[PDB]
This record gives sequence, C-alpha cells and structure tokens, in this order.
Amino acid sequence: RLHERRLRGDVIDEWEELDYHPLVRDDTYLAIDFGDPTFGRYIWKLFPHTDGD
Amino acid sequence: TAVVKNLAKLPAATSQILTNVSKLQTFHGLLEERRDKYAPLAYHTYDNLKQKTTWHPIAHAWVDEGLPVSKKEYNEYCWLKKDMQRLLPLASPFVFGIYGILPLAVWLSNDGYLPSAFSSKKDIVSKKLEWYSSYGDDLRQQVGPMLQHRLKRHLRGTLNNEHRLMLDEVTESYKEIFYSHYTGQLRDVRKCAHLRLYDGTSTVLLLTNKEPVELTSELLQKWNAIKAAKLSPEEEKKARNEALIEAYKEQELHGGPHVKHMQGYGIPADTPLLGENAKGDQYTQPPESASIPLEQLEWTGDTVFIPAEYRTEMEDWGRELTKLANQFLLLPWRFVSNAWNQRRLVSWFEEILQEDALIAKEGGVQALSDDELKVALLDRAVIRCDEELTRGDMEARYKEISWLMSLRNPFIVLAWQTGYYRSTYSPEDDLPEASILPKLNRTVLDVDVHNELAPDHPEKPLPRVHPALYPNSHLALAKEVAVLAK
Amino acid sequence: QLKTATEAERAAIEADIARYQEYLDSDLEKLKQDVAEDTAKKQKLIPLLDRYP
Repeated sequence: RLHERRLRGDVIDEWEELDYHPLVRDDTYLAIDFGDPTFGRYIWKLFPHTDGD
Repeated sequence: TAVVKNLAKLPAATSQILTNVSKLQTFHGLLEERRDKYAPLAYHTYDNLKQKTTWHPIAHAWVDEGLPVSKKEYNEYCWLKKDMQRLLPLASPFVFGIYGILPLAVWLSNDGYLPSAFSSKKDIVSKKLEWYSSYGDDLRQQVGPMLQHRLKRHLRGTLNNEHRLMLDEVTESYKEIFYSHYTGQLRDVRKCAHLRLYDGTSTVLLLTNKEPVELTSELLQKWNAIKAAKLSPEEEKKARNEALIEAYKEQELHGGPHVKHMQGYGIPADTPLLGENAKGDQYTQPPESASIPLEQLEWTGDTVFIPAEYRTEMEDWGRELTKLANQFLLLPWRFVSNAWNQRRLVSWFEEILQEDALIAKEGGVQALSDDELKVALLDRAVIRCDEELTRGDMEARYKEISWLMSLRNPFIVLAWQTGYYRSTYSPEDDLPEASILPKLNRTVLDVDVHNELAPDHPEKPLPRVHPALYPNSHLALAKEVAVLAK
Repeated sequence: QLKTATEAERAAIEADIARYQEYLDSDLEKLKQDVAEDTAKKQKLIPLLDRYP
C-alpha cells in the first residue's frame, strides 16, 4: 500500500515510510533510544554466511 | 473528578487499611514463625567489587513446601505488602510540612497509585484484576520492549563487539527468543534455557570436616532415596557419609572439583613454608584436618551455591537494566541501589515460587477459575489484557513460566516474559484486516519439558516436534492426561 | 538373548521372563488388561490434542 504511492510519484518521508514497517520501526526506535548507531557484526554473527562480506 | 471521588471514600478507607495492617501483621508473624525453624540461613554476600550486597534466588528465595495457607490468603499477603509500599506518600506532610499535601493530592488523583481500600470491588482477585487492567498492564507495556532491547544489547554488547562477545551456538535460539514477533510463531522454553550457555556450570559445594565436595545428580538421588526410606538417624547419617566419601573419591579421580580451574574462583593448595621454616623438601604445611581419617568424613551442614554466571549475573547488569526489570515487574525502583532492587526482585521471585507450590498443593492450574488464572499470569507478566486468550493457552503459558522460574534465573525469565509484550500499531485503518482463522489455542500437552533439546546449529534450525510424537508419550503425559480429562 | 546379557540386562530380562510367565499363568488376562490400559491412555490422548475441533 505504501509502494502504491511511490509509484504514483509521491515522495514519502523516511519516517513516514518506516511507520508502514511497524515491527522494524519499533526495534529501530529502541536502537535509537539506546544510542548505538553501529552495525554489522550483529549481521555477521546471526548470518555467518555474510562474514567478511 | 477522581480526586473528589476518592476523597469521598477516604474516611471509609482508614478502617479497612488498619484491618489489612492487622491481617498482614498476623500473617507475617505466622510465616516468620514457620521460616525461623524450617528455613536455612542465606548469608549476605557482596559483589565482585565488594561494596554492595548481591542476591540470587537459589540461596535467598526459600519455598515452604508444607505451608498451611490458602492461595488467596497468600495473594492477600503480597497485595497488602504492595499496599504498604503504596502508603508511603502519607509521610510527605510529616517531613515537608503543611504544604506537603499537594503530593498527597497527586497520590489521590490516580487510582492506580492507591491501595486496595480506595477500590469499590470486594474480592482480592477482582480488585487486582481491576488495578492491572486500569494501570498496571499499560505501565508494563511501555517498559517491555525497551527491557528486551537492553537484554539483547547486554548479551551482544555495545559498539559492534558481537564477534568478541556472542557465542555462535546459541545464535538460532537467540533469534527465536528475541525475534518471534517478526515471524508470529510460538516459542519453545528450552530455546530460552539455551541462553545459560553464556554462563558456566552452576555448582553446589557441600562443606565437610575435611574438604568440600561437589554435588551431583547421583549423590542427590541417593540422598533423596535415603530421605524417602525414613530410616533412623544413626543409619541415615552413615549412609549419607558413605555416599559422601564415595563422591569424594569420584571427584578426586575426576581431578578435583570444577571450581579449581575456573577464573575468579579457586581452592588454595597447602600453605607454603617460608625460608628457614621450610624443612628440607617439605615446602608445604597441611591443615589440621589432614590428621582426621577419611572414614570420619561428615557433612558439616553447610553449603555453597556457585552459579558461575559470568555474563548473566545481576551484579554486571547495571543501573538501568535492573530499574527497567523492576518497572516491568511493577516493583519499586527509584532512588535505590541495584542491590536493593535485586532484593526486591528476589522477593517477588520467591513469592511466585511459593504461589506455584500452593497452587500445586491446591490441585494445579485447572482447579483455578478463569479470572484467577488471568490474575496469576498478570502477576507472572506473560499476558497483557488486550489479548483474550483461551484457558488451554493460559495454562500452557503458566506451565512454561513455572518451569522456567524453577531454574532460578531472572535474565532468561525476563527474556521469556518480554516476548509477550511486543505489540505494534498500524498507520492505516483498514489494515490489519479481520482475520479468518480462530484464536490460537493450546494445551498443557503441547509444552515439551520432559525432553532435552540440543542447541540448533547456526543457520541450520530444526522444526518443532510435538511431545505426542515421541515414543511412550501416552505413558509420559498420563498425569497431564488424567488431569485434563478429569 | 539372556545368554549374551550383562548383569543389569540379565536382571531386566529375568523380570521380563517372570512377567511373561505371569501372563501365561493368567491366560493372557493381565496382558489384555494392560492392552486395555494403554488403549485407554491413547483414547484419552487423542481428543485433547484436537486444538481446533
């Protein structure tokens, strides 16, 4: 439903677009509350096939 | 408003408050009279830094198996303890002055800040349910996710150091425990128990007149057998000491206790002889007990529990995680050390275990009503009032958390609990659509506790096997089957 | 099979042989009673697992 608007040519804000992903929006907001903007080794541990990538 | 609505009943509430205080005093007198003769002494112990006390449920949360008390009476006890906690703003005018009445007004504004006497309901269960549905579920629902995040980031650590801090074998269980709000699939409690792999092996050293001995399942089985045989003490102590020396020889062949080769713990060797005190080749000085013969090995009655929690320990949690755990469990948290909040958490834990024991004495979960079970699960913090689950689902949830709290570990308990408090809000009105399937239903049989589960390898998760598919499942589940069919 | 058995296995097989002899003396009545017990266990087990009848 959000991608329909993007196809009409409407510009969607980053956070308006994040609200249409509620489960990721929540975890992303908590990472902001904690204040750690780093990332990548969490991915390399949860998915070891990405290690070094 | 609610201020005048509660002021109208403020005269009628003092009598009920004093009656509740009298009941609390009588109940605490009885309980302490029982506790001071049946319970052991859990000594106070200080943290690694040796400045503040630390607390663990294995030592401090004692369960009076044989407590002649009704479950509703114990609920009254705990609820009135919380009411005593909530009565604290009455001291504000007696320390600030006549202008310390505005804090009392703020106290009287919200009914959730208030004790039982200001409620119109009568039964303790309905009263607790009203308080929860009005104030407590909402307060918990705004601490749950941020506590889950703090637990995650406590395991994995800060600033991109997961390759240095996390373990690669607990990975899939970690994902299933912390990211099941993405999939919508149920969780297995054994996958939360796998989080203890971050810690070491929890040990129990029995102190004897010669040396300490590590407790094992075999020695515990023998001691339970001897205790069940109901023999004379002259035979009981003899058999106990026989098993004790047997286990001593067993561990001496194993290479000593596990504590000798663990960083942070250790058993000293024989003391050294310094300088001229050294008598040639004998550089050591054995203790006095070396003179005692090994056949006289007797248990001193003293025990040392060692959780060996290197990553899970409540000391290393921090100023924030403890406060948020106490918020999530609706305990007092403000303006206190983590040791005092730890003790509050351990007391809540002990209360829940005693309540579980009394429920098992009263005939399990099925003997309870629907509202009573709802209130129990609210106390355990696994249900929110905007769910409306079934009875079988509620019973299975209770069984899950009961077994998980039997292990005596708050970190995994909170990890389990916080998974049931990840709710979203949609930006649209039409979406989410009305579902077509019925509500989720379960049973006590669906919970697999009587079977071990190996940790799934990373990026190789395995499907969930029902307990019924195991061999002899109709035999193993026969107790639950009889309880459910009856 | 008893000839190749160890001590504990020998004791278990002796108990099994005693059980079979008890069935033989009881003319399979105890056996049929145990069969009925197991079948009753299973018959109580099935309808509880029907979560969505």
